[PDB]
Amino acid sequence: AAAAAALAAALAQAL
Repeated sequence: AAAAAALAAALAQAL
């Protein structure tokens, strides 16, 4: 879960 969420947000920001 922790990692999944980290990535979800990382990508949202990167956009």
